[PDB]
Amino acid sequence: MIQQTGYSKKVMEHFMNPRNVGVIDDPDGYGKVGNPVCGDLMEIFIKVGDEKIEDIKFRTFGCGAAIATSSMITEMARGKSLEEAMRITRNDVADALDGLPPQKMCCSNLAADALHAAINDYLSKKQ
Amino acid sequence: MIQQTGYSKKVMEHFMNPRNVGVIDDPDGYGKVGNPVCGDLMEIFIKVGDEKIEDIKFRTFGCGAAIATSSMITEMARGKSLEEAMRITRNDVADALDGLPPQKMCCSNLAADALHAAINDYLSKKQKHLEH
Ligand code: FES
Ligand code: FES
Ligand SMILES: [Fe+2]
Ligand SMILES: [Fe+2]
Ligand SMILES: [Fe+2]
Repeated sequence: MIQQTGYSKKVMEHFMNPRNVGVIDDPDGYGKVGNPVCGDLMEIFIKVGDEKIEDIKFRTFGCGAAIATSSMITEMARGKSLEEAMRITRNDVADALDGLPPQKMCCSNLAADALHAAINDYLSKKQ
Repeated sequence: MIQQTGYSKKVMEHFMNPRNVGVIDDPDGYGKVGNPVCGDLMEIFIKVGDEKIEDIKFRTFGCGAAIATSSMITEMARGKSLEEAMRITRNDVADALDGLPPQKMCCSNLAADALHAAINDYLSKKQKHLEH
């Protein structure tokens, strides 16, 4: 078949063994975003120590692509400064996600969006 | 809230600890169906012994609802006769699925559809004397 899309080994790994699944009780930052197509929700929790992401968790009922991308992005964001974290997007893992069905772009965007939201929440709390 | 939707505890359980995830190499029956809206694929693999489902696996990259329903339905189908298996639908776990966002109906249909497809595959192999 021409124009094959599907699931790569990295993505599969992230699906099967996602990093940073769960919740943080009374978090410094909480972000929740929704996928406009399927309606799945993505939630990200941050603990901020120094001015860095000390801990990060995510939970979602969405699809394999959303979960793997969340695994990736939260791994990336662990230990980064808030400023660095705010600049993380799905592009930072474009290599891993290449070959995914293209409709999973929205799924992939959930993670970074939720991170951003969390950070914003934290900032506003800091007022 | 009006028109409340959400997720049950059973569905949560199935999402977190799904039964029968994976593949069967050289299966007696193979079924693959697709969700027309998101594009996710659902695959079911059966081993048939004594005109029963001896072993069953599923593989999907779809959403929590799809995965939990698959977990349920493959659990149900283990050990059933082909005839019984063909009659299993999402309705057999209607209680677990009640109140899901309505877009998850197609997600929930994937499992039983793929089961059906698998069984049909097996049957047609049998008819063609190509079964093992
Ligand atoms: S299908 Fe809903 S997040 Fe991907
Ligand atoms: S969103 Fe794709 S199977 Fe449910
Ligand atoms: Fe989108
Ligand atoms: Fe549908
Ligand atoms: Fe369907």
